[PDB]
Amino acid sequence: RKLVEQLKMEANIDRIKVSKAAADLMAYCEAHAKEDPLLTPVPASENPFR
Amino acid sequence: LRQEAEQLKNQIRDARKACADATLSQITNNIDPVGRIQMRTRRTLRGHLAKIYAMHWGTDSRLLVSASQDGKLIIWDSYTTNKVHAIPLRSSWVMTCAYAPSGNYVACGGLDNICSIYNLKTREGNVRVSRELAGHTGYLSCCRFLDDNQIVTSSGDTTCALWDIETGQQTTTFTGHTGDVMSLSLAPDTRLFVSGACDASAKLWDVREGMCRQTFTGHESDINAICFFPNGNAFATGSDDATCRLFDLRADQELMTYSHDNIICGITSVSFSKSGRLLLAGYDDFNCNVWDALKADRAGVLAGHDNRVSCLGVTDDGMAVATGSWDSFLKIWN
Amino acid sequence: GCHVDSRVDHLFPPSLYIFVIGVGLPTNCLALWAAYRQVQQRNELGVYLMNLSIADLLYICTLPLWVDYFLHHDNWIHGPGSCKLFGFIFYTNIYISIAFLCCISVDRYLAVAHPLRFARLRRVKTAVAVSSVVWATELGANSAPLFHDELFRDRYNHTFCFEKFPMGWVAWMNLYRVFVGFLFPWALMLLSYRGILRAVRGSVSTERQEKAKIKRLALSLIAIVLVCFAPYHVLLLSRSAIYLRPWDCGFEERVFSAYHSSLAFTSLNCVADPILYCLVNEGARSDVAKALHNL
Amino acid sequence: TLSAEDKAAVERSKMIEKQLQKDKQVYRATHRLLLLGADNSGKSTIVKQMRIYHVVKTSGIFETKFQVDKVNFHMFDVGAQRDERRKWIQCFNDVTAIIFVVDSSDYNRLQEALNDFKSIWNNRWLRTISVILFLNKQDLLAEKVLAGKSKIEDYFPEFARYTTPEDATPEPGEDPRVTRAKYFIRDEFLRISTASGDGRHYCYPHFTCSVDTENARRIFNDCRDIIQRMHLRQYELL
Amino acid sequence: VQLVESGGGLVQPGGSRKLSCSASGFAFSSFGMHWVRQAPEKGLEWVAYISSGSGTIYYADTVKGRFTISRDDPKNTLFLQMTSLRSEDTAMYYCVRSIYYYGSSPFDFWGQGTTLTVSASADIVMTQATSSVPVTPGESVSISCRSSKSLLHSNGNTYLYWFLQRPGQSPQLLIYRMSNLASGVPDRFSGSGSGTAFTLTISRLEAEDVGVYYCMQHLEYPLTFGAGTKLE
Repeated sequence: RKLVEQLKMEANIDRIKVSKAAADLMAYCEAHAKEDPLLTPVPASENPFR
Repeated sequence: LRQEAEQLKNQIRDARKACADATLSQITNNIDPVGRIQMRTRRTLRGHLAKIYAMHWGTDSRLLVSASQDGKLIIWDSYTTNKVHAIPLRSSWVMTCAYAPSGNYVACGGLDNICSIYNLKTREGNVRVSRELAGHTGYLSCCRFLDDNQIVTSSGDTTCALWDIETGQQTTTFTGHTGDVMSLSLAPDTRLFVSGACDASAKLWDVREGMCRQTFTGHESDINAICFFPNGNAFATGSDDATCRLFDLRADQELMTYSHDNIICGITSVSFSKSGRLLLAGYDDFNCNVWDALKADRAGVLAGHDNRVSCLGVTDDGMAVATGSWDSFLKIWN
Repeated sequence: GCHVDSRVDHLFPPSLYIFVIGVGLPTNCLALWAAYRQVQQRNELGVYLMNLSIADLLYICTLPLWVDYFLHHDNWIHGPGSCKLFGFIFYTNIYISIAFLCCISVDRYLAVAHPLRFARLRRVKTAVAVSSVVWATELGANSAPLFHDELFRDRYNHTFCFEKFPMGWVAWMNLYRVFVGFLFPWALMLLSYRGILRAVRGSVSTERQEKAKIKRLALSLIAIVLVCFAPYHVLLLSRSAIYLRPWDCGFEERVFSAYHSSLAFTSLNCVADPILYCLVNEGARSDVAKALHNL
Repeated sequence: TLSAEDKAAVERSKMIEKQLQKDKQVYRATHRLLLLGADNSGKSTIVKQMRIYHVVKTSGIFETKFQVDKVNFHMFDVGAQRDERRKWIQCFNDVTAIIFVVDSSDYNRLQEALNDFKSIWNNRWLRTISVILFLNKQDLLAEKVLAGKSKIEDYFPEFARYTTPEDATPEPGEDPRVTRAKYFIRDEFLRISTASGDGRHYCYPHFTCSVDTENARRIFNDCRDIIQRMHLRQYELL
Repeated sequence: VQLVESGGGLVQPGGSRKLSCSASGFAFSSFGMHWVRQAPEKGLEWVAYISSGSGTIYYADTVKGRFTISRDDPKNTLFLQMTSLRSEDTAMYYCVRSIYYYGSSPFDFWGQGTTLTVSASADIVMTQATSSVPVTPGESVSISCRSSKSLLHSNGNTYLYWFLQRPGQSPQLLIYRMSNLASGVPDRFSGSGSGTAFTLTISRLEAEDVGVYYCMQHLEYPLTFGAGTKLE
């Protein structure tokens, strides 16, 4: 009974296109390309793990 | 009345199918891979007498709490490998530790069914049990701080709960799962959180209201770890069926599956990088894998552990990734 | 004194030491590596194993010069200090090895026969302490010749090293050698392995084949030590059992033959240890296979 | 090289390391046990009696310390968990042994006990963890076989063709039927144990009554055997 | 937390005394302890420091051999063995508590003090500005300090400490490692500098902000203080 109400409430929502989701994720990825030390190895004078 | 539920589930499945037009693979096909990523061990943090299950970084990106089944929480100075603190726990069977965003508190929980919150900054020089949260009828599998006064706990009993640390009562009790909830990742804005359970399902919860906002089902087995993409509109999971999966809150589907025929063990920890271009997963095959989230190819391998990786964590500014295994060692990779 | 001859003792010891080098060098290096892997796993045994390999490796490094000392009819042409250092290593490394085998056997006894107990003695730190103690005690107890005449060079085409025919103090040195560097450590080894087998008898978890396997291994260890080191000490106690009525220096028939052939046959324990303590165990072979995958 | 303050910080780390070494010494000398059993299985009596003669509402795990011949044992029995086990059982892959207590006088819940035992034995994380199975309530089984009201061949058909093994040791002198029944139960459990052992772990049967005072010694002897086998493996003896 | 210390009085020259500091309300065994004295009308001077675990014991050059420092962690008391009491040993001795880890706050609690009256090279110098700054309430002040050697370290930490001393009781910590406000210090206080020249600012004074302001360096032993600046 409560399960039906919960599933109905979960269903009646708005979904965007999945291509838009992929574009948004790539946009986040390419925005912070430079400030990702594991992707782009910082020169060994700023890392405290030298 | 069950026919109504079946019809509604079919309707939700049809809506998800309709909202799907392209896959992440096709759209990312025109973007270069990260290439081969070589990450090396920089520091080894020795000192745990037994195996390590949990590890949480500090927001200052230098301090680090770890939990071992010997019944000890150790706070590390990652830069210098020093031991800032050593908290003897009342129950040895810890399976979760958290570090407060403010840095004042650490929490732990396990088979005792209590989340114990510790005060790291006292007038006296020691760390003491601020208070013990009780009310779960199952083991606490994860605990995350929202602020100094609110904590979210997930339990073997299907409940995930929200507590007020001042006077410890379950303010909001989140229910709806069928199996034992294992992982728990707060959104970057601290208004929602995701829970992965043993029903091979994941749910997004609204903290203020207390309702299962969304429910994701794509796995063939129980779900072991979960984490949010930094953006706050996607998350990744790990399951014992040897796969990871990336779900989008708005699209309400699965975007890309991280799997290979060679690997047959389960993922025990999932953590994203700062930008989400790298998805780091811990496995039972003694080693940790680094995945390109956009192209779903194994970008790297972090293999220095003689037992299974049980915990994995990437710092707030992305300089280092920490991994602790059942061999009683943490390794700080850069 | 009295001159003696080595008609074939210029042949067997060199051709034997060349095999000892060419085999026991990489095998002892691999034994050292496997021992180090064991030490990395909080194992109280590998710290002895390392030392054993070292106790052998230095020995191997001494051997080439004695090879040149042998094939030249016992003629040393490399100097007195080389005689001192190298003869000391050659004549002392075997006793260091025997002591380390004894220590390994006692550790195994304490691990198997009396488990649940003596946890402090089964640490890496205690094993390092006892390793330092055995090196000190062995290197100091056998350092008597380092404070005496270096080389007793002679006219019959013989320039010697760490040996003089005949013969004093070397007689009592030989008695201490035989009695407290062979019989005592061997007695401890045999008694400890008898204790291990007496304990293994009552193992419900161990099937009949594994008990037989353990017994064969233990007997092999004791027997191989005894065969490699017994002729040396038998002939050494026989020669030291004369000098202690008449001067009677007449053993030319049994001086070079016995002594030199027997030291050559004694060196074979330096190639026995890597096989018996590393290469017969499955895990150590797995570690060595991992090493040789790399290269 | 490094300031006053770092030196002090390093000193702190070294003192912490000293306390941890002490904790390591205490931890290594204490053997951990996991107590498993059903509701009808009398594990509550065993834990209570071991707490008595030797040495908080929704709490999930109970800690029971005891000492036998100057050897320290920690025994854990889970209190507030659900029916599911496949997650929290992974925490116990480093215990010395798992004590599995079974009610041998049920005859109806005993197939479920066999299924639980085969679940424990074949767990992917419980390999190399031995099992001391306590076939508890032997007196109830004896009285039930003597009474004759409830049969045993009815629930297990193969009981008819089963014959009493020649290595049987009924010491005090008891009716042959109770010996036959209890060894049938033991043989079912041991069949499960032997099917897929592969030699990496053993199963140690014992016939127990919940009031018996010898259970601690039973655990001590079995744990001695287990540690002996592990040390044999560790010291390159097999 | 509290540090009560006693064991002082009029002592003849060349005599000896044992100053004791009873600690309570905190975990004594995990703290390092300092002895700081100040002359009857002069600034503070460091006497000794004993570490947690007693593995590190440092003394000032002026008392390098006469003085001895010890602790009894079970009994929870800090001792100072003084011998051959010369006339520069007339001072009020302070008991200070210091703990060291990443993010710690050394020198946070200061004991009341014992008065002890005696009847008749390559060290860092810290110089204050004029030791008198008369300022009206409600304004802002910028007490300044100067150091001979740059207190900045390769770690990134500059080890300058600021203490306040009311006309009455023992000093209390205000700024530690040059920019960090101690537990309980109002947000008015702020510290800044550049490695050699330092400044402490009080944004809007009150009647309780009066006293003498001392600086301190922790870069290397011995711990030198400075003359101090008076506010009226």
